[PDB]
Amino acid sequence: SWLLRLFESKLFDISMAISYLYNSKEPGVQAYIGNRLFCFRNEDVDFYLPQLLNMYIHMDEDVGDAIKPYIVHRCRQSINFSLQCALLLGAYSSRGTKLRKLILSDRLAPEREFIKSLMAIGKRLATLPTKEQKTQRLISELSLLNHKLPARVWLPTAGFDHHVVRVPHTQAVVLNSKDKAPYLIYVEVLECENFDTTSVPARIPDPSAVALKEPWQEKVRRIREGSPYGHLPNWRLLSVIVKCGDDLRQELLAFQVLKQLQSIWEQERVPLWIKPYKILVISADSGMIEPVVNAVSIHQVKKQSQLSLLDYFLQEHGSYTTEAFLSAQRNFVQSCAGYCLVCYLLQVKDRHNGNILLDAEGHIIHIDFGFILSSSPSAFKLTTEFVDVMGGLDGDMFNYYKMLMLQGLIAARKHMDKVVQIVEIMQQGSQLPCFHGSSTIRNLKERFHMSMTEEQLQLLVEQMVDGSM
Amino acid sequence: DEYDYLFKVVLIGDSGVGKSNLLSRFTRNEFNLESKSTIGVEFATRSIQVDGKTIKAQIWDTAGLERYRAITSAYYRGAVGALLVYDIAKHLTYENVERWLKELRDHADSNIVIMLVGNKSDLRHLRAVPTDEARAFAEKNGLSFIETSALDSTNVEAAFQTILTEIYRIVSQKQ
Ligand SMILES: Nc1nc2c(ncn2[C@@H]2O[C@H](COP(=O)(O)OP(=O)(O)OP(O)(O)=S)[C@@H](O)[C@H]2O)c(=O)[nH]1
Ligand SMILES: [Mg+2]
Repeated sequence: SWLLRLFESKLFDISMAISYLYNSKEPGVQAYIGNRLFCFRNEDVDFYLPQLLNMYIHMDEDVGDAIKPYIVHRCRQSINFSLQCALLLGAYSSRGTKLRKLILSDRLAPEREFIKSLMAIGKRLATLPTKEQKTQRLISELSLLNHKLPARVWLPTAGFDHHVVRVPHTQAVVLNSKDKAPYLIYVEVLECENFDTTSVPARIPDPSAVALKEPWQEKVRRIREGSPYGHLPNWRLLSVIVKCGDDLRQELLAFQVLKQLQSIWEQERVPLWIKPYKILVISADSGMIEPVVNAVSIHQVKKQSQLSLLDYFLQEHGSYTTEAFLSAQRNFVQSCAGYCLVCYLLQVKDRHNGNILLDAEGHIIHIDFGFILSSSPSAFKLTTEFVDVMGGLDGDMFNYYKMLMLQGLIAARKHMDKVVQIVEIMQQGSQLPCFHGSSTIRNLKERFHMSMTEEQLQLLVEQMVDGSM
Repeated sequence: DEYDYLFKVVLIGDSGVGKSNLLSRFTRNEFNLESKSTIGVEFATRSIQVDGKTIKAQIWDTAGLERYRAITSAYYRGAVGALLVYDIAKHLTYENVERWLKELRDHADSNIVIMLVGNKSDLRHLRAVPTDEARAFAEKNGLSFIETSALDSTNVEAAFQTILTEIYRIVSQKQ
């Protein structure tokens, strides 16, 4: 009766539920948990949806039959959930083909046509070898999508239900000059309480349409003032990065790990700072990414201003004695420690200034979490520049940085299994390069050093810091 | 002194419907989520008292699998009570109820008391068998009917005491 006492105790969250669902070979347990899934908050299970669908696809039919009722019900409830399910089922299958087709067959046509249109536009830009030419053709192509709006179309990367009503095509921009170049777009939408309830809004037909490197707020004001829908209190502006030729599955895994570590550090009251950005897997070779506003890569910073990072900090936030510089330096330290721990635990490679972002507050934000764990193309380093920003090796902020790393590490140790689970379940029957090794999980577990004491963890942090320089 | 009556009651039904746990919940008030398959038969007992008369209920949880089927047909002999248990989450177990009825009317008494039990009612969202349909089927074939759950102990003692008191009524009226 101990197990039953456990499943009905306060310790039984979606995490342990899925854990037992993944480990137990008892039909009664699988059925119990399969029924128990209905009792959890939707947003709690949603975070673990990729794990669930992966279990459905790549494990025995008992597990799949245990999970299927919940998935079917949720799909009947939310059309967005139906979309997410079809996408994840399609992307991670190389069993659930029948279920996917069942979901698509039900209504989902406008959304699929919308996404396919965006991806097509993304692919057509390959004939232009330049960022600017690509941007021009992008604006031209997007200028022809507004005629098909509004419709039963939304952006899944938003934390609310809505209808896409407009696209300021002039404000869009291609991010690089590569073959399958990703492109940034802004989308005017109208937020409703429930998408499945309210129908589509009506349509209502050169001052603002100039694309400047202005802050997010000013972009919003500009686009809204020139928008026919802008007068509505319903009106809200979104922004997404479309990648027509980029596998974002590992990015999704890394996103989940980021959210988890963030939750852990928040729970253990550790002032580390990271900024997980939402990932939308559409296929095994394409997807969307919600960008972080008011943030540019370190490279772009040192290229546009042509200054060292410290100099840029002194120009943008003020001298050493100003409050703004001190605050920005604190944010820089905390973000650095956070993403240090992230890069160490996830084994994040290909780390350069093109991947590290910087925002107005002074936080650093690592992006493009490809090549994690086992896969390798070059890890995160502590350059002279970063240490200079943190005020020197013997400085208070550098010591505080190392201490932040130690604190976050201990915090991670106290909740290790909740992190390991996320990766371990996704590994099941995976063809992803980040699982190239037969012992990815073992190494991941070893990087936590559960056998070490706190002093040994301190020494470990010291060695890590010394090595990263 | 002696008991007034010794009632023989058998638990029959498809493998996995929750007979052993119904029995364990009724006799020892215990439950195990990882219960293994019953090998042949399991014996439990409980003494109740009806109308001033003491009745010891000898309950035999029979094995749902075919492996021990014949051996479970030897416990039909002399049985005054029978609980036909199915799962409300598995429709197939409800489909085989008729087969269990036929076999029970093949190897046991014709005047045996049959209690139709729909176990695992706690699995609300996994229900594959509606209560009204099962009740209709039970009333159409002159069977008792009740939905139980060995997990949260719902209608367990209700079911057992129901079939036992019914058996006592049938025995007393024929005397
Ligand atoms: N949720 C829920 N699960 C139950 C209930 N009763 C049994 N189970 C689960 O179903 C599984 C099978 O139960 P069990 O008692 O072993 O069936 P059985 O009929 O005795 O199996 P057999 O002896 O004929 S082979 C067990 O793992 C148990 O946990 C119930 O009332 N509610
Ligand atoms: Mg049993």
